[PDB]
Amino acid sequence: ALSLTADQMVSALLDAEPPILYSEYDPTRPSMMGLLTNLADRELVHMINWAKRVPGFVDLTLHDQVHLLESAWLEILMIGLVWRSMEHPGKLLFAPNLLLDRNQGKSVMVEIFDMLLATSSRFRMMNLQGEEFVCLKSIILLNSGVYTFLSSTLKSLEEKDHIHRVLDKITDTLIHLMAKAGLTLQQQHQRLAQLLLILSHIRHMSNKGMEHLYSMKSKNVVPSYDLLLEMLDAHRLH
Amino acid sequence: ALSLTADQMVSALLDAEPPILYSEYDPTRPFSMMGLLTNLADRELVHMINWAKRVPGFVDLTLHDQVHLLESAWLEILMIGLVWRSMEHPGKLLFAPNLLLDRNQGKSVEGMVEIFDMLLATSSRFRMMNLQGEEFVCLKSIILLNSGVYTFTLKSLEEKDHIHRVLDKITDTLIHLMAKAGLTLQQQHQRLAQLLLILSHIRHMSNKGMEHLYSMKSKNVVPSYDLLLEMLD
Ligand SMILES: C[C@@H]1CCCN1CCOc1ccc([C@@H]2c3ccc(O)cc3CC[C@@H]2c2ccccc2)cc1
Ligand SMILES: C[C@@H]1CCCN1CCOc1ccc([C@@H]2c3ccc(O)cc3CC[C@@H]2c2ccccc2)cc1
Repeated sequence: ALSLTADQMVSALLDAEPPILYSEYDPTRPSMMGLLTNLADRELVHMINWAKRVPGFVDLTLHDQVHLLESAWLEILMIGLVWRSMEHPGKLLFAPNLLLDRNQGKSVMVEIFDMLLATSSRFRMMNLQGEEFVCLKSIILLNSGVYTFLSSTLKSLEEKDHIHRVLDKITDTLIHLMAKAGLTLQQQHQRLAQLLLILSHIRHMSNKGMEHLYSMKSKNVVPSYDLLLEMLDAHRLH
Repeated sequence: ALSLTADQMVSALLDAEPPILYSEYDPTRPFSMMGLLTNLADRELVHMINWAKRVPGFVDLTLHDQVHLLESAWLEILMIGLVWRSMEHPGKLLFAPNLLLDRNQGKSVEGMVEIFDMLLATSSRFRMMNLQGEEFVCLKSIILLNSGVYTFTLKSLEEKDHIHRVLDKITDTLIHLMAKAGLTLQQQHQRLAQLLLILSHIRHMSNKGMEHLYSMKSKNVVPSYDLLLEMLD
């Protein structure tokens, strides 16, 4: 678990990658938020499966797993989107059959389209690599909720220590990747820093986004603890 | 500014540090929490502008871009300051030397104890990491340069490039500090990452806080571009 080598970490993360889903609409017919919501809902099921395959995540309590996903899920959809969109300047590839520019975001939203587009830009600028992307996405999963375990039972302390050890392992892994690519030591820590500072912006976008979903006043429109629990709380019967 | 050594960067940042202000209230009268905190934050902001102008590379930017960066960062910068001076007061927030509050005192306005709890947890994280003063001023400068840089023409391309060069320099500086402290190369990279990942939480806290002040519907409870412009210009 914490015994994995760097290439073992990378391979594990790459293997765990969720699928790219399609928007569900009649391509033979002439709804924006509805399309985006349906897509996100289906992605979330796959995100749970992905999380359970991030090395060290299942070692956590069921409760702490839920807490981490409750905190990170929109950031994770967003970094997924920004990655998919990297090779489509000016557009967001929500799905292979749903490629939108900023003008199409005006039907509701263009404020958060603009933020997403700029992140995609920034990724393009840095020439972000696939192996770097999956590290970052796992870092979001582990880090986003780790400061909000309002708890300090012995168990909670052990949980927080474990999470920071897994995070250290991914740091080592990112550095390894950049060493593997020929970067100098200075280039390595500079790029590590550049990559991690983008995570703050992704946090920001998730907050502006959560702000919309909460403004809708829809009873299901933000995944409840209980929904996330139902989805993570698997049996071993299959 | 891009020609500073790591030690010169650290000296510059340490010298740039704003003063610790006091809360303004009559200490002889019986103990408005929001009013006290707002008055304190208002006065800190003026000193923040002076500090920002002293961060190496900041005044090299256009005045427009200076304003944009402060507009994005100002609440994060107040928050990291608070968390830092609270570090050695477990369970409390040292808003000012004469205003040390625990979470119970945060319950006076609705929606405030949640923000208190987050601030306290960050302070705890700082305590656990044994955060050093030199690291703190690096981090605060990083917030200033980074928070607005993804939400901005050839001039703008040049501005963004400059900002990222200054950020790289502060990264170099943090690593140099950890080197001086004798950490291994592995430990250096791990601690760099741990420090930077806390900045995501501080952003989160700023967003929750901005949400409070916007909810107040007070005419100028969020500092305007033009007020920031006036103080910077
Ligand atoms: C999907 C969630 C899970 C349970 C309830 N359901 C609420 C729907 O929340 C969303 C999440 C993301 C989006 C949009 C989106 C969809 C898929 C994806 O891969 C990325 C994103 C990025 C955010 C985007 C969005 C979010 C808020 C407001 C406008 C657009 C829209 C609605
Ligand atoms: C600060 C700005 C300047 C122009 C308008 N004015 C609005 C008042 O804004 C604030 C900012 C921070 C606070 C609280 C604060 C005070 C001093 C400081 O050094 C640290 C902080 C941390 C945030 C805190 C707060 C913020 C929002 C809601 C509750 C508590 C309160 C009001």
